[PDB]
Amino acid sequence: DEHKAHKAILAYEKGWLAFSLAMLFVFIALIAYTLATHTAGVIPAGKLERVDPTTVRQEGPWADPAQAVVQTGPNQYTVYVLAFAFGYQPNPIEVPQGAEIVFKITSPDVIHGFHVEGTNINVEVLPGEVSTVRYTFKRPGEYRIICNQYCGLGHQNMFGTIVVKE
Amino acid sequence: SRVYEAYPEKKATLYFLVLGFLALIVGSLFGPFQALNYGNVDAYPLLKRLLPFVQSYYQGLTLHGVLNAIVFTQLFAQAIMVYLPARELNMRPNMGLMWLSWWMAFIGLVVFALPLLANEATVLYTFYPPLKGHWAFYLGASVFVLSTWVSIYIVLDLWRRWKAANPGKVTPLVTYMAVVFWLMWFLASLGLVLEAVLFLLPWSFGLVEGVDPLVARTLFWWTGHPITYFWLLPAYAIIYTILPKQAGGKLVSDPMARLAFLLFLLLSTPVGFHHQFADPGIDPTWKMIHSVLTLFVAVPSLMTAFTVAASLEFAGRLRGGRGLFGWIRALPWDNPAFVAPVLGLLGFIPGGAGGIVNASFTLDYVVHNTAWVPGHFHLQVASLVTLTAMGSLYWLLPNLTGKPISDAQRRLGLAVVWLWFLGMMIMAVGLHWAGLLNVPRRAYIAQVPDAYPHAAVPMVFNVLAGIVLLVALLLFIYGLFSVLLSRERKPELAEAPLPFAEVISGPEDRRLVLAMDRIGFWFAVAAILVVLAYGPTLVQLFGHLNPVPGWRLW
Amino acid sequence: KPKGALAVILVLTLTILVFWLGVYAVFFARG
Ligand code: HAS
Ligand code: HEM
Ligand SMILES: CCCCCCCC/C=C\CCCCCCCC(=O)OC[C@H](O)CO
Ligand code: CUA
Ligand SMILES: [O-][O-]
Ligand SMILES: [Cu+2]
Repeated sequence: DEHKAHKAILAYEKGWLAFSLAMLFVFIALIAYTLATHTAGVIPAGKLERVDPTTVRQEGPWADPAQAVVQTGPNQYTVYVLAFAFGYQPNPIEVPQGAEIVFKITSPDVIHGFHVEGTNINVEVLPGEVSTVRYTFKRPGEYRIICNQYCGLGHQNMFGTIVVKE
Repeated sequence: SRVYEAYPEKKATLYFLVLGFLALIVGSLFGPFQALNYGNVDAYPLLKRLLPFVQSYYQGLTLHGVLNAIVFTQLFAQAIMVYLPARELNMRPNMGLMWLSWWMAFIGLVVFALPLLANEATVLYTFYPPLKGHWAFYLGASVFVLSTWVSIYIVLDLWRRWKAANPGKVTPLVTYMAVVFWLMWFLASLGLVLEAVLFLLPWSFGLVEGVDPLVARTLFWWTGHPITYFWLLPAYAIIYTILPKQAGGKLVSDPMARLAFLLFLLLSTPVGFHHQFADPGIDPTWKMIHSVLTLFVAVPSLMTAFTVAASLEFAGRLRGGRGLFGWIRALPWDNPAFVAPVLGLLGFIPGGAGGIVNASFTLDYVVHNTAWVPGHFHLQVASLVTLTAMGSLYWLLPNLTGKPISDAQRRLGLAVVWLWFLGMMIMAVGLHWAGLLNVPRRAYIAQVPDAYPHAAVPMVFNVLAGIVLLVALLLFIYGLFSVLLSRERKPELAEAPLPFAEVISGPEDRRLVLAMDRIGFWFAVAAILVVLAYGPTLVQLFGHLNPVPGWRLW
Repeated sequence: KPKGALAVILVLTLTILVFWLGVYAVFFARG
C-alpha cells in the first residue's frame, strides 16, 4: 500500500525532474539564440561610462538637444538623450527608418525608465552613468517613450516621442 | 496563564504574528485604491479624506509595499521559522534573545513609520538612490531587518544544542528546513547591510555627498532576490510539514523536502542580476550567468510542485476519492487551513510561469517595469504566502492562545480566503495583460486617464479586483478581531500538539539525507557561489564609484 | 502511478510553455 505508493511517486518525480530540467535548458538555448541576433542590441553594453549629472545639461553632448542626433556610420545614428524630471530631450527624437540607432541615455537628477512602446527598448537610466542600447526601427511613424521607474510625483506624466521618418 | 510559563515562546510567537498581521491590514488598506487606479478609477480623493496624512499615491504605495512585502512577511517568517523547529525539538528557544528580536522589529518599525507617515520617505520599498529618504527610514528599516540576525542565532543555538544531545542523529525535518533557511538568509542579507552601512546611513546623515546608483542597486539586489525566498520558505515549511496532515494524508518524502530546501540555500542569492537586465554597466555575460542560475532556482519549486501535489493526491485517495479528479473532491474543502495554502498553490502556477519569463534575460525587456511584474508577484507573495499565513491561523491561533475557533468563524474564514484568492487571480489577469500593453508599474495612471486606451478591457478586471479585495479585507478585519477579541478561553487547545504531518517510510537513501546534513559544508558552497557571482562585478564597480547628489521629489 | 500529481504538473508545464512561447513571440514582434 504505502510502500508501493511511495516507490511509484518517487519513480515519477524523477521523470518530472528530468523533464523540467530539459525544459529549462531548452529555454537556455532559446535565450542564447536571441543573444546572437540583431534583437540583442537592446541589451545595454555593460561598459561603465561615467559622467557628471550636475554639468551634463551645460557641457558636452546632452547640452544641445537639436544636435543630439549624429551620424556615426554610413547607416548609423547615435542619439544623446536626456531623461530628467519629467521629460526627455530631444522632443521629439527624429531618426530615419532602417538605420541603426545607438541611444546613449543619462539623467541629470534621479533614475528614470526609457521604454519605447512598440519596441524592445526598455532600459534604466541612472544619473552618472550612460546607458547604451541599439535598435533599428523597421516602421516609420511615432513611438511614445514611457518612464517605467518611479521618479517622483511627475512619474505618471513623463512621456517622450520618437519620430521615425520614411 | 500557566501555559505561557511552560512555553514563553508561545507568547513571543504570538506577538510576532499579531504585529505582522496589524502591519498587513494597514498595508492592505492601500491595495484596493491601487487596483482601482490600474483600472483607471481615481478614488484617492476619498482615501485622502479617510486618511489625511496621505499626501500622494506614492506615499500610499510606499506604505503598502513596506508594510506588506517587508514587515508582515518578515514577522511571519520569524514567527514560523523559530517556533515550528522549537516545538518539533520540544526545546525552549533562548527567550532573552527572542524578546530582544521582537523589540528590535517593533522599535525599528515605529522609528521607520515616523518619516513614512510624515511624507519624508516616499521612495518606495526599494528606496533607490538618488531618491533620498529621511535618516529615520534607513535607521528604523536597518534595525528592523537586523532583528533577523538574532533569530538566525536563536535557531542555530537550538540546533547545536540538539546535536549536542544527539550526535550521529540527522537533524529533524522542520529544524533542517529552518537551519538552511536562516543560514541562506544570513548570506542573502549582507548585500543590504553593506548598502545601509557603507552608503545609505552615512548619506542620510549627510556624511557623504552622494551615492552611486549602480553600486546601490547591485548591493540591493544581492538581497532583493533572496528576500523573496525568505518570504516563501515559511509557507513551504507549513505546506510540507503541516499541509499533508491537514489534507487528510502524509508527507510523501522527507528527503525530497530537505532537497528542495538545500537547493534554496545554494541558489537563492547568486541570481540578483535578473533584477538588473535593464541596468547599464553590468557585462551581458554576467547577466547570462545570473539568468542560467535563476532558471536553476526554479528547480526546487518545480520539485515542490510534484511532491506537494503527490501528497495531496495521496490524501484524497486515502479519503476515498477514485479517479483522475476524484481525489480533489475528496479533500477537506471545509477546512480553511487546508483551503488557503492549496489555493495559493493554485495561483503559484501562473506566478511561477511569469517568473520563468522574467528570468529569461532578453524576455525581460518585454515586461520589465510594466504592470506584468506586480501581476507576477501578487500571485507569489500576496496570494500564496499571505493565504498560507491566513489559513494557518485556524490551527496556529488556538495552539498559541487557547481561544477556540467557532464554526461561524471557520466559515467567515473560508469566505475571506476564497474572496482573497479570486480577487488575486482577477487582478493578475488585469496586470499581466496591462503589462503586455506597456502600462508601467508604480504609476498613478488614473491621473492621466487618456494615456492607455488600449488597456480598457484589462482595466475592468483591475476595478473588479479592487472591489472583491476590499470585501475580503473588510471580512478579514472583522473576522480577525472576533477571534482575537473574544471573551472565551480553552487552554487544552493551547496544549494539543501542532498538527505536524507524518512521513511515509520506504527506505529513502539514508546517504542522500546524511549528505544533506553536512550543513557547514553546504553553507561554505553557498558562500562561494555568492563570491563568484558578485565578486568580479563589485570589484569593478567599487573601483569606479561615481556618487551623485540625492533628490527629494515628492 | 501518482496520476493526479501528473495532471497538476501537466497543467503547470502548459502554463509555463504558453507564457514562455507567448512572450518570446512578442519579443520578436517588437524586435
Ligand atoms: C514570494 C515572492 C516571490 C517568489 C517566490 C518569486 C519567484 C520567482 N520570481 Fe519573482 N521575479 C523574477 C523571477 C522569478 C523566478 C524565476 C521565480 C521562481 O522562483 C518561480 C518558480 C515556481 C514554479 C516553477 C511554480 C511551481 C508551482 C507550484 C509549487 C504549484 C503547485 C500546485 C499544486 C501543488 C496544487 C495541487 C492542488 C490541487 C487541488 C489541484 C525576476 C526576474 O528574473 C523578477 C524581475 C522582473 C523585472 O523586470 O523586474 C521578479 C520580481 C519579483 C518582484 C518584484 C521586485 C520589485 O519590486 O522589482 C517580487 C516582489 C517578486 C516576488 C517573488 N518572485 N518577484
Ligand atoms: C488587498 C490586496 C491588495 C491589492 C488589491 C493589491 C494591489 C496592488 C497593486 C494594484 C499594486 C501595483 C501598484 C503600482 O505598481 O503602481 C500593488 C503593489 C505592491 N503590492 Fe499589493 N495589493 C494587495 C496586497 C498585497 C500583498 C499581501 C503584498 C505583500 C505580501 C503586496 C505587495 C505589493 C508590493 C511589494 C507592491 C509593489 C510596490 C512597489 O512597486 O514599490 N500586495 N498592489
Ligand atoms: C454576485 C456578484 C458577482 C458580480 C461580479 C461581476 C463579475 C464579472 C463581471 C463584471 C464586473 C465589472 C465591474 C467593473 C466596474 C466598472 C468598469 C469601468 O470602470 O468601466 C470602464 C469602461 O470600459 C470605460 O468607459
Ligand atoms: Cu521618470 Cu518615472
Ligand atoms: O524576486 O523574484
Ligand atoms: Cu528576484
